[PDB]
Amino acid sequence: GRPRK
Amino acid sequence: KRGRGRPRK
Amino acid sequence: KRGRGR
DNA sequence: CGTTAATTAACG
DNA sequence: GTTAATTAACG
DNA sequence: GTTAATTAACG
DNA sequence: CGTTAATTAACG
DNA sequence: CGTTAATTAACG
DNA sequence: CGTTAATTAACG
Ligand SMILES: [Mg+2]
Ligand SMILES: [Mg+2]
Ligand SMILES: [Mg+2]
Ligand SMILES: [Mg+2]
Repeated sequence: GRPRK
Repeated sequence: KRGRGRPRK
Repeated sequence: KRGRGR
Protein backbone atom coordinates (compact mmCIF):
# COMPACT_ATOMS: atom_id res chain seq x y z
CA GLY A 1 0.00 0.00 0.00
CA ARG A 2 0.84 3.74 0.13
CA PRO A 3 3.96 4.89 2.03
CA ARG A 4 3.52 5.75 5.76
CA LYS A 5 3.87 9.57 6.35
CA LYS B 1 0.07 13.88 8.61
CA ARG B 2 -2.50 14.35 5.76
CA GLY B 3 -1.19 16.36 2.77
CA ARG B 4 -2.89 17.99 -0.18
CA GLY B 5 -6.36 17.01 -1.42
CA ARG B 6 -6.41 14.25 -4.02
CA PRO B 7 -7.79 15.03 -7.47
CA ARG B 8 -11.61 14.77 -7.37
CA LYS B 9 -13.67 12.01 -8.97
CA LYS C 1 4.01 21.74 -0.14
CA ARG C 2 3.35 19.84 -3.37
CA GLY C 3 0.54 17.31 -3.83
CA ARG C 4 0.06 14.16 -5.89
CA GLY C 5 1.86 13.50 -9.16
CA ARG C 6 0.11 14.65 -12.38
C1' DC D 1 9.04 -5.82 3.57
C1' DG D 2 13.69 -0.99 4.12
C1' DT D 3 15.77 2.61 2.41
C1' DT D 4 17.65 5.84 -0.77
C1' DA D 5 17.38 7.55 -5.65
C1' DA D 6 15.03 10.18 -8.65
C1' DT D 7 11.26 13.08 -9.94
C1' DT D 8 8.06 16.92 -9.70
C1' DA D 9 4.88 20.17 -8.01
C1' DA D 10 5.04 23.63 -4.71
C1' DC D 11 6.42 28.91 -4.46
C1' DG D 12 5.52 34.12 -6.61
C1' DG E 1 16.09 27.94 -8.80
C1' DT E 2 15.38 25.55 -4.82
C1' DT E 3 12.90 22.82 -1.49
C1' DA E 4 9.60 19.53 0.49
C1' DA E 5 6.82 15.90 -0.93
C1' DT E 6 5.84 12.25 -3.81
C1' DT E 7 7.07 8.46 -6.54
C1' DA E 8 10.33 5.13 -8.49
C1' DA E 9 13.94 2.12 -7.91
C1' DC E 10 16.61 -1.54 -6.21
C1' DG E 11 17.28 -7.61 -5.94
C1' DG F 1 -13.61 -1.81 -17.73
C1' DT F 2 -16.89 1.31 -17.18
C1' DT F 3 -19.29 5.08 -15.12
C1' DA F 4 -20.40 9.94 -14.19
C1' DA F 5 -18.47 14.23 -11.99
C1' DT F 6 -14.83 17.19 -12.51
C1' DT F 7 -11.46 19.66 -14.96
C1' DA F 8 -9.12 21.15 -19.14
C1' DA F 9 -9.37 22.52 -23.73
C1' DC F 10 -10.72 25.40 -27.26
C1' DG F 11 -9.49 30.59 -29.59
C1' DC G 1 -25.47 32.60 -19.39
C1' DG G 2 -20.51 27.80 -23.91
C1' DT G 3 -19.77 23.37 -24.94
C1' DT G 4 -17.31 19.16 -25.70
C1' DA G 5 -12.93 16.67 -24.81
C1' DA G 6 -10.16 14.66 -21.49
C1' DT G 7 -9.31 13.11 -16.95
C1' DT G 8 -10.36 11.54 -12.50
C1' DA G 9 -11.55 8.11 -8.61
C1' DA G 10 -14.86 4.72 -7.46
C1' DC G 11 -16.50 0.19 -7.62
C1' DG G 12 -15.72 -5.41 -5.47
C1' DC H 1 -14.64 1.24 11.30
C1' DG H 2 -14.34 6.26 12.38
C1' DT H 3 -11.74 10.42 14.94
C1' DT H 4 -8.28 13.82 14.31
C1' DA H 5 -5.96 17.78 12.50
C1' DA H 6 -4.61 19.61 8.09
C1' DT H 7 -6.42 21.24 4.19
C1' DT H 8 -9.82 23.58 1.37
C1' DA H 9 -14.02 26.29 0.65
C1' DA H 10 -16.49 30.16 1.84
C1' DC H 11 -17.04 34.98 2.72
C1' DG H 12 -15.44 39.10 1.09
C1' DC I 1 -2.74 41.56 9.98
C1' DG I 2 -8.19 35.90 8.44
C1' DT I 3 -11.43 33.01 10.63
C1' DT I 4 -15.10 29.74 10.39
C1' DA I 5 -17.38 25.82 8.14
C1' DA I 6 -16.85 21.97 5.45
C1' DT I 7 -14.08 18.41 3.67
C1' DT I 8 -10.69 14.60 3.59
C1' DA I 9 -6.38 12.21 4.00
C1' DA I 10 -3.97 10.73 7.51
C1' DC I 11 -3.73 6.84 11.22
C1' DG I 12 -2.15 1.28 13.60
MG1 LIG J 1 2.91 32.86 -0.37
MG1 LIG K 1 7.86 32.74 0.70
MG1 LIG L 1 -11.96 24.42 -33.68
MG1 LIG M 1 -21.02 38.50 6.21
